[PDB]
Amino acid sequence: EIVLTQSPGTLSLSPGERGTLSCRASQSVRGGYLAWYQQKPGQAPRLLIYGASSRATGIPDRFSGSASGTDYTLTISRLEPEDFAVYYCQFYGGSPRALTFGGGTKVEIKRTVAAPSVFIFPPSDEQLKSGTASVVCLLNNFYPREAKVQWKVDNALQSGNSQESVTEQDSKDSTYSLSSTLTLSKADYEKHKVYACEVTHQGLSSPVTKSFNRGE
Amino acid sequence: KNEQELLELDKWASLW
Amino acid sequence: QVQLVQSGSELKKPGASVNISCKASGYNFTSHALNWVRQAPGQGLDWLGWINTNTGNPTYAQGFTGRFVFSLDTSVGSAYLQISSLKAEDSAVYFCARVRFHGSGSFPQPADFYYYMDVWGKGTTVTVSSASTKGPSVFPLAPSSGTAALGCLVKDYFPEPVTVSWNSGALTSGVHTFPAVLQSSGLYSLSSVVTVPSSSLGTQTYICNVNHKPSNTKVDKKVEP
Ligand SMILES: *[C@@H]1O[C@H](CO)[C@@H](O[C@@H]2O[C@H](CO)[C@@H](O[C@@H]3O[C@H](CO)[C@@H](O)[C@H](O)[C@@H]3O)[C@H](O)[C@H]2NC(C)=O)[C@H](O)[C@H]1NC(C)=O
Ligand SMILES: *[C@@H]1O[C@H](CO)[C@@H](O)[C@H](O)[C@H]1NC(C)=O
Repeated sequence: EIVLTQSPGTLSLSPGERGTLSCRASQSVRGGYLAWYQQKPGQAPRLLIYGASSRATGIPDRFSGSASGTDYTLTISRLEPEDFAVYYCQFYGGSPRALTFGGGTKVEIKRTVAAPSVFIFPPSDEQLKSGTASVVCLLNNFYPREAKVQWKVDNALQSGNSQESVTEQDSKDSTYSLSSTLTLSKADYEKHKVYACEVTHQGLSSPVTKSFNRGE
Repeated sequence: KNEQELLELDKWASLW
Repeated sequence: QVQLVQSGSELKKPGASVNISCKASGYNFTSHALNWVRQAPGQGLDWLGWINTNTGNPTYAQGFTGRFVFSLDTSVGSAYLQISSLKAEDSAVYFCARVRFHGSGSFPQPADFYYYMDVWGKGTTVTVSSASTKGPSVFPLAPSSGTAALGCLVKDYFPEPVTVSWNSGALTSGVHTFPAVLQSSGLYSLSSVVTVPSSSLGTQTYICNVNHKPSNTKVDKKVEP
């Protein structure tokens, strides 16, 4: 099957900038039936362009398409706030006909680097009474999205027992926030004293470590 | 012709 | 006014079946093919195949020729997608989409014809889990000791989604409710956090309002150091 490579997976541009998304095919792009789709959180995909450059009915004039050789391109002449979304290219073609989508490109708001505020929360007594202990590390309002969060329990690096969750870009300041939740049994939680998360991020002059002693 | 007959024609043609 | 109306969200156990509908409106159901597209959580679009609304003939994509069946009912101008022997991997939003195939020339080809999906249904969520509807355990994330962070851990609930608010919506600024994560338990956990002036932790109250409609569980927990 044909493979449509959309690169980068995340395109960081400021509102107001001109944006170009690339869909690079493993064969000649015009040998298939092309289209661009936009998808916003919680919504169905929305048709933007069909063929190389035909704009779908009702689509703003800032959207245009071009295709030559192996490159299919969506251009957004001026990014509006509602244009920060995921974009999918389409190639309906191939000998066993197949509708192939690209992997998708998220256009994210580029803003100035922002270091996170880091907070650590011990498990509450209510949950400790239930037999499980959740420790939460919060990275609040940072940009860009890449951050390294390392858990240590009595200096022992933790792996396989934490989950990270990141918000979407905040509507007001376009930053991310991230929670890292370390899950332990109440028993395990009591064997150790010092719980710590260390945060590495482009906006920090050196990594930040927040910790607490169980019981203080 | 129903446009879906055309879609069915394109499907078989691609098998070439 | 062209519209595709899809049936409601579905919760099924592994091995069960589901049958989702997509009813056309504002156009002749038999004049356009319908594509079925799946989107797994946090994933891209997957073409399941199409159904000829004129003949009833289905075309299944390479990986969906076994447990997926497309059907028609031109009387109710509606199409159907039935998944059999469901797997947790079948957990995804299923979308109905009107195909448009038109151009110029005797024979259709990419140089002269256009293939695109113009009208899409809103999507039908299908959650395949051996877990049962459970309500959320809301634990407080107490502030530590010029800005203080506090929150609520909404843990072990099923199925999505849970709503969380602060001061019943009076507290909107500084609030961050993290996407829900699926735990090894098959239950969901999410944290809601807000940043307040550390000086207001003794003066002002801060309560998180969790709402899990799937279990009619509504909870108001105050967070204090
Ligand atoms: C998913 O369930 C739907 C209904 O919820 C199934 O459609 C049902 O079965 C067929 C659909 O064509 C309908 O039966 C009959 O078809 C004959 C065709 O000759 C017709 O002459 C009869 O009058 C009758 O319509 C049946 O009415 C319909 N049930 C409904 C609409 O309630 C569908 O088959 C299921 N999907 C899969 C993939 O199995
Ligand atoms: C759809 O078009 C076909 C072919 O012209 C016709 O037989 C049918 O009655 C139309 N359906 C509706 C609901 O108008």
